[PDB]
Amino acid sequence: KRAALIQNLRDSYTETSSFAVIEEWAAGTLQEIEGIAKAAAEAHGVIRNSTYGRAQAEKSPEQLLGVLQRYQDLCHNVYCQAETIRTVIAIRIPEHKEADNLGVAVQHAVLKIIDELEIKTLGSGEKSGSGGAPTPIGMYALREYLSARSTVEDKLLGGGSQSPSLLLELRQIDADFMLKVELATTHLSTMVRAVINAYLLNWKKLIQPRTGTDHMYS
Amino acid sequence: KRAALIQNLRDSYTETSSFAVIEEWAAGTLQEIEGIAKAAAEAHGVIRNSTYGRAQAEKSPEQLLGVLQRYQDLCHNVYCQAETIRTVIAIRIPEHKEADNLGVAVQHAVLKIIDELEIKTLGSGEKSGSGGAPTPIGMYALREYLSARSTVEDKLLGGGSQSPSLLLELRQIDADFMLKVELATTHLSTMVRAVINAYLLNWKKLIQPRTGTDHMYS
Amino acid sequence: KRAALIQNLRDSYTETSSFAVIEEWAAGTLQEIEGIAKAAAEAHGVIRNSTYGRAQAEKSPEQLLGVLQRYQDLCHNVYCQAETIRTVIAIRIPEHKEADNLGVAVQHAVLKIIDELEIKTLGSGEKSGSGGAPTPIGMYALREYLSARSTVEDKLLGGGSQSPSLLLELRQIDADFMLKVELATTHLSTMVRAVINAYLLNWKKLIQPRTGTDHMYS
Amino acid sequence: KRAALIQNLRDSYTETSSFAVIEEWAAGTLQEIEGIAKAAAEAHGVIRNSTYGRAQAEKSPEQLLGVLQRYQDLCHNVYCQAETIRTVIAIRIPEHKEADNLGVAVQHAVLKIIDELEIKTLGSGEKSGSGGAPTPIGMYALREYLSARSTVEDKLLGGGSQSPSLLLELRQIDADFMLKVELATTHLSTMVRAVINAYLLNWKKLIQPRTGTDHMYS
Amino acid sequence: AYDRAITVFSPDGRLFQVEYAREAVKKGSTALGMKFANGVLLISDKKVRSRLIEQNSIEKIQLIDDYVAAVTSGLVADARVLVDFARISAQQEKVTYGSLVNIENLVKRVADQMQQYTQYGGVRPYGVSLIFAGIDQIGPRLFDCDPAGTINEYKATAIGSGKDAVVSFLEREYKENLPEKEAVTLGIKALKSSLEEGEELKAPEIASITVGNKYRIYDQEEVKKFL
Amino acid sequence: AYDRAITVFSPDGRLFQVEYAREAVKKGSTALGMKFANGVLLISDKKVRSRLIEQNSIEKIQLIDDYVAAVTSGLVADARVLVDFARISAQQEKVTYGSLVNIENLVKRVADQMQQYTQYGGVRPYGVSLIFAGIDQIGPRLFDCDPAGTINEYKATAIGSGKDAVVSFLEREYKENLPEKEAVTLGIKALKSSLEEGEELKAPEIASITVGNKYRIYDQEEVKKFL
Amino acid sequence: AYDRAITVFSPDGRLFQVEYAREAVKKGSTALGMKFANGVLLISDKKVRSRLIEQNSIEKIQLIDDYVAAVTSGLVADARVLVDFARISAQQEKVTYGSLVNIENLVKRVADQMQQYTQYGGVRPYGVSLIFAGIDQIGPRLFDCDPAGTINEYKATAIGSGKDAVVSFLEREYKENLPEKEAVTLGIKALKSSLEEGEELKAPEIASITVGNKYRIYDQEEVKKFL
Amino acid sequence: AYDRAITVFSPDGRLFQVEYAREAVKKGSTALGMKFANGVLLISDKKVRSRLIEQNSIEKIQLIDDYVAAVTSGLVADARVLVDFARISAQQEKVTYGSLVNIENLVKRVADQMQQYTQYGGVRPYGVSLIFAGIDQIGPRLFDCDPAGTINEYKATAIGSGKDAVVSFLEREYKENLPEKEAVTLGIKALKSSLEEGEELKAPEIASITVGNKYRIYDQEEVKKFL
Amino acid sequence: AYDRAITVFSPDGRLFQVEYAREAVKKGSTALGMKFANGVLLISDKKVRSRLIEQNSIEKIQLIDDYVAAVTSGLVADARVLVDFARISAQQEKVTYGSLVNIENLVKRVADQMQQYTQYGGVRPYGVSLIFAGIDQIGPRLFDCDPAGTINEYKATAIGSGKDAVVSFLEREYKENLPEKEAVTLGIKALKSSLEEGEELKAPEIASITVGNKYRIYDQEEVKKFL
Repeated sequence: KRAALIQNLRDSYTETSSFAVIEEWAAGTLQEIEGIAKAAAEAHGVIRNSTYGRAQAEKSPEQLLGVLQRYQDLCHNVYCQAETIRTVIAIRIPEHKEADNLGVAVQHAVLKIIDELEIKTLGSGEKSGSGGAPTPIGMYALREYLSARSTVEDKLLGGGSQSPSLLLELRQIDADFMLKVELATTHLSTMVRAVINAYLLNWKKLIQPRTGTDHMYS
Repeated sequence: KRAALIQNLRDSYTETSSFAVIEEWAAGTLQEIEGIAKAAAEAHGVIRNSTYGRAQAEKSPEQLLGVLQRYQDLCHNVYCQAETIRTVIAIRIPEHKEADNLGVAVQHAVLKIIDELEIKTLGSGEKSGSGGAPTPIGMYALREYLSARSTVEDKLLGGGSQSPSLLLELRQIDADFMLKVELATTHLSTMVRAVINAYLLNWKKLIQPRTGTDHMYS
Repeated sequence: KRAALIQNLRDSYTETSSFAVIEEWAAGTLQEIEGIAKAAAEAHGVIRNSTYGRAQAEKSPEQLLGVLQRYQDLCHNVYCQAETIRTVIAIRIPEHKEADNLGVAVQHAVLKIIDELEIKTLGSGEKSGSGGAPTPIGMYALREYLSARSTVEDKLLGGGSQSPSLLLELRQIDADFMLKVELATTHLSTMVRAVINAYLLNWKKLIQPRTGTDHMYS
Repeated sequence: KRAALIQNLRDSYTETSSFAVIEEWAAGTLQEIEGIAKAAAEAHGVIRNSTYGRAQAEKSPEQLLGVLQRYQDLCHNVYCQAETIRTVIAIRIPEHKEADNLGVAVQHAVLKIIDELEIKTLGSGEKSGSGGAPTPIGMYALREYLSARSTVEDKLLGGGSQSPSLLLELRQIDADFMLKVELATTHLSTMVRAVINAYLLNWKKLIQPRTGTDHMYS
Repeated sequence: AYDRAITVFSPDGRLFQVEYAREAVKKGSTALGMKFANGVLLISDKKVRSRLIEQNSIEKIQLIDDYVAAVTSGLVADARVLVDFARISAQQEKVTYGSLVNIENLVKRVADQMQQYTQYGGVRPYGVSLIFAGIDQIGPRLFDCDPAGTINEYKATAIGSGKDAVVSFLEREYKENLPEKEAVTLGIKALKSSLEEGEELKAPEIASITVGNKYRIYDQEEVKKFL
Repeated sequence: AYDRAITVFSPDGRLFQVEYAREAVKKGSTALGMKFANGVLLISDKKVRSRLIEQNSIEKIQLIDDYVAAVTSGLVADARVLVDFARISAQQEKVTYGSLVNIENLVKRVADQMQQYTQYGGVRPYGVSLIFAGIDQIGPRLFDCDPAGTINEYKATAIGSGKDAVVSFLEREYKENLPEKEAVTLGIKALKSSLEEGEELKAPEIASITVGNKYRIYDQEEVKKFL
Repeated sequence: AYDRAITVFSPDGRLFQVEYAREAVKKGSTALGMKFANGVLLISDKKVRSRLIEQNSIEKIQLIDDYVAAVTSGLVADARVLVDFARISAQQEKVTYGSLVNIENLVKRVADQMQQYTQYGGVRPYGVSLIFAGIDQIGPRLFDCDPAGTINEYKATAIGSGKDAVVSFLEREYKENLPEKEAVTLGIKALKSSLEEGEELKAPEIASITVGNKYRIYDQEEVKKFL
Repeated sequence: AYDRAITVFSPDGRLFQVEYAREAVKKGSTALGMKFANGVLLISDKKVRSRLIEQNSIEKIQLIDDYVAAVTSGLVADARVLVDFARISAQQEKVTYGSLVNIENLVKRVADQMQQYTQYGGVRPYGVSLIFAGIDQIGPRLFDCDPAGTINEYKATAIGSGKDAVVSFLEREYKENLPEKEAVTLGIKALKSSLEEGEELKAPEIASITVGNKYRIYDQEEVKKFL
Repeated sequence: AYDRAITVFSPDGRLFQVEYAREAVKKGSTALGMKFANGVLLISDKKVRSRLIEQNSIEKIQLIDDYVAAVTSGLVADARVLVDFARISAQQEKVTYGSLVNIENLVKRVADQMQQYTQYGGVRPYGVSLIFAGIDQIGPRLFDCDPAGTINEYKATAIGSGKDAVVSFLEREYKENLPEKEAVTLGIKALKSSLEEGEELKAPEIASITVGNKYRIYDQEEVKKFL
């Protein structure tokens, strides 16, 4: 039975599921993002005050790995949580029609910023579009850091490179990746707060995008 | 005979064929996707708790290969199933006209999201467009993983690389590819649910996109 | 004589030429595509059940080459056949005018999907556009397979690579290329069926895109 | 309670937060940008007057690193400050509607130039779009410099390269990166001044994008 | 945009704005009429919709005169205006000739009024269908009339959301010259056949007229005896 | 958009909205007329469409007076209005002169009414074609008349979906001065030749008039003798 | 853009511009009416809005005559124009017949004026709903009337922002034939049930009429006894 | 879009919609007129188009009175309406003054009617050109008149598809004061010179008038003697 | 584009073009009126704007008759036309009844004129607000009236740019029944409170009327005594 299928879908992803996410985002999530920001800034200070020798090419700093893993874990949760909100909207997009789409427009509007959050802000995709990647650092931050660093580690270790700038670059990779987390976290906060607002102002139409009073017809 | 040719096409790919797919998607498929998500998250935990040495460059973890092969098998089925729905719609796109296209618009609307599912979500294409690849991981996941890993395996095995970060990267490849399957499966679920809804709300026009009452003409 | 030149063109590529192609597509071609699909799926099973050693880098599996050559031969025929239909339409595109283009629009509409079939579905072009290549595998499938495989064969044979994942990748090349033929064939079938329908519903206007009754003028 | 959630967001990022930023930009920030420009121009003179030998490939000039680190620190602050303004606007984007959007248009208009400041002018993103990177130098300037320089350092140090032009290029890297900071700072100044103007002229609608007098209804 | 103006034909010779007016009619609750032995009847479902409404007031069957009645479906306000036109038009004929010889002509005048509103820009069509039933000098008559101004005479027909259910049921079960009580039963059955099962038919309106008599409206308790 | 307004010429000097009105005519069922020995006749196919309709009522041949008839094809409501205009126009001429000397002028008045609606913005054309046939002081006459207000006199012609089938058949088989029964047979044949084979022609309408007589409408049983 | 012109139907048979007129009505403050034992009453909330306004002047209940009153909600200027129309229309009936036998017909004339403005391009609809209550020869009457020209008779109803709160409350608590004082209390309760809690109901307007009497407007102090 | 409204000038001072009306004229079959010795004549090609048409009926030369005739080319319905205007206008002048002294003024009145329809929005131009030829008190006259209301007097001219062929041929071969039979021959030659070779000229219409006589229409057999 | 036509409702039931007319009013200089002990007054700021203007001429307070005055704010030409309407309308009432019993009805007639121009396409609203103050048989009256046709009676109110400053000030400081001189002082204070500080109030217009008298316009020197 077709109505029953639709009904099962909608019963299992209700407005409470999406509200649950928004409540968490307003409380726990923005706090965690804040903490990651402070972890990252603190690590950036440590590195700024360091002089790097060949010793630094022989160990991967665990402070930086920790900050990066912590950010990847947050981005992971926000993505899974975003997809709950998307499911709640997408499964209520009504029958396609050339009119009575004022609510449908609200639905596509909010789905669009949640897509921008996942694709663009979280950098979740395998390959970014011709829009580029506007976020300072993506989901796969740890991987980006370890690739950038290992290339420079190789050249330094080997007879190692005698490039004075290559040594300073190893340090700059450490510095910049903590900077990128500070920046990325602010950016993510703005976006999360924007979606909190967009959802709470629009939720009624997100769930019921049409109501048609046939008082006029008998 | 031309009507007979059209009729054969349509008799062999009926609304029951497309409904059969949608029923499966609502039941079995979303469960399978869920299991794959849990398999992948479990593997991610195992790896997160590991310290990697050169030993790990000498064997390809079978737990990860299993999760990836299992996802590729699901993606394979969903693609073949999607193409059934496309055939059901595409062979009922009516005579081209500059008007009476309200149903045609529903047909193109639903075909568009099924294309987005196959090209974009499933990553089925040989080369992705300037849109990029917004899915975290594509159909050819096993291939992506093995290429990424074997490059790092080579550098580590050879005198192998002395890069500390290169070793940690091998681990991050293992970690990230499981993460990518958790993320990709959530994403695929939203999309599959969206198509379940789109189809069940629109199917009547998908099959009969025009009905023209000549009560007005004699 | 100018009318004579147009007439020769149109006499040599008539609506029977295009109908001949569509009859073939409805019968023989879709059956052949089906067979290729079943050949490919069978090969994929054989490979899935295999453990690969260095022995496999020393011979190119003839079962796979056969399936790929058989697909390339079908794609070749469909392309030549598609171009017949294009010629039949293109040489009847009438005098350019800012009005009376209802039939012309039908012509461009159907030409567009036949272009999509050739460029996009068959992957017939030398370089794909910023749309990407949405088909799982192109015309030049044999070439793609052999390049992919030979690179891995080289690294394995040489002292050969000691990468465990590189060995499994050789196997995944064989697996994936058979998968890609299963997927490509379903996709090609949908498209071929779509064009069968589009042509049979629109052929009258494809041949005579204008008819102008001057009952109104004396 | 939903109103309470929206109210907490808006209470914590008020118009004073955004005004605080604009006051700073008008006073301190433009001065700091000026100083950086003068630091960079001075360093550019020193380099213009130098003849480079192999000695210069053996040390990274600390004058240039200092100028670059100083610019990166300013860019960092401007980005964090820009995001305050964005949060202030974004969380007051009202309920989506097809009309009464004169203020909404002001909001999107000013958000757009703040996005252009962060993505485009500050070069904050991981990968720039098909628009290119119109700024002469990005946030990650130190990194760009050290990569460009270390490649040339390697070739010169090793038997080092005998290329006379390669040696002059090392100098041109030093010269050009100080040029790029002079140019980037002028460019950033124009943009910051533009945002000061845009904000101060539009702030009332940024905060209250709608006011609806129901004097007309009873 | 062959779609937005009553005066624009589509390239296939369609008036989509008139066809859209016709969709308005589908939102109305089902009504039907059928000829029987020496008579004709009307039954209308009433989407009953709150105990705070006055029932014995606003209702779909309307007498045009003592010998002719109408049911409507679609936009209510439009319907009202058309029933008033019908009534005035009927009296004009009666004043001119002393009686109403052929109900067809009353219906045509209403249909013409409706056709006008499908041909001159500056107006929209009426979103209404009507069934007219009565006795005249030809005999018992049953017409419908739609937003296009299209007229047809029937043995039985329906209008409203449940039109197709009620029409195919009557196509199967209908017989000419039933006695009144069997006609009504057949009608109630047909109407029921158009409801979503697990949905009960509440008391409908029923009016009948037989040759040599005036119309009678069945009261609620007479109707229940058929439920 | 040379396409959307009755008052806009295309750059080739076409009025597409008028041409679209003409497509409305193609959706009507086929009708035809032919002159024969001292007479003229009309045959109309009737898309018969449910046993619940009243057949002996709504039908396409309409008498304009005792000596002149019309068939129409296209939008029904439009057709009705134009047939009424034809009737009133005929009586105006009769009152002015005492008789209708040349049927051509009646047709012109209807055609002029139609041409108007192809020249002033604010109205759409009538989506109707008519054939007119009758006897006047010139003799037996047969005209058609389309949405553009275009008139022609014929020996034989058709209107509706099957126009071209019926016209080419008559171009092949038609002869002048047939007796009535042979003319009717030829007509039935021509009409049949326009159907999808494996599709039976049900009872059509037939009307004829011969010099010095009034029109007669063939009843169903007289028609069947030709089926 | 099925959305921008009173004369355009949407493909589903909707008149969105009429539906938008209806949103204008929702911005008005709530008013209600109910029938009680041998009578009918009206209560209107007044969005009181500054001490500089003259209260005893501009107010929502308006007498149409001594036996008939109206409350409106929506655009104030539109409401004024419609109330004047109602008044003139009432007197026209009184002059023609000597009295106003059925209040329903007054309401219909107002509703017809409103329906007109939903069918001819060049005008917008009135953004107003009205409740009419009074005594006539049938008894105590209570109608509402919306921008579409839609009429209904009620035992109790409301209009304005708090419509739905007030209607569901009355659906629960309403009983027929209450004495006047209980009716008024029930009404005040219902009105209060529609306010944002922590929001006090200020003095509303109340008017009542019982069979064989004229309307009386409660003065402020009589009203406070119910607050 | 300087192209879509009769009332819009292009930036070069053109009225394209009028120019498009003019393209309608080119779709008509060719007709021509020429002055000869004490007379003027008209010849019209007839796109003969089926044996089922009545030939002796619908035809392009039309008498305006006994001394003045017209041929038209372009939209047929438009032409008919303009020929009727010409006829009525002629009789108005005759009733006012007793006669028609200067045919130029009849033409001007028709041309003015046409110019109007190129200046006021809400109408389209007539897609017709006319040639007028007759005898008046000045002598034998020959005018043409186009959709713009432009008039010219000629010794010889043509209208329709073959205009340019027929006009250049006449520019070469034409001589003043030919006897009638030579004039007709020259005309038939000119007309033939506009056909696609391997295309035979079928029987055209010919009418002539000479000073002190009425118009005569050549019958088919008299025409064939020139073919 | 719910924004461009007086006849279009937005989806929320708004008439933005009317709301925009209301922004025109805000560009006018502030004026205000208040009731006091047995009387009412008007004060108008005058944006004085060059010594080359004649001051004692063009000015914002205008007598409608001896007992009723108006100030306007917004488009000047619109205001002039409305004041003339007010004057004529006043005299019509005086001629019909012999006097003007209730000033409210004059104001309603002006407000109705304004509401019309918010409902029929083809016109724009008046970009004006008016305050009317006078004595009638009810007592001293003070109304305002805006582009929408909305009316309210006040104890004190203002119009123009400084409306909100002047209204909140009066909401704080206003008291009923002040003697005239204290009323004027309060008014001058209120007006001053709306200026940009470091901006001096130049001589405004002041007019007053007390029960049993005619209006008096304060001359400049009487006004300065309050500055």
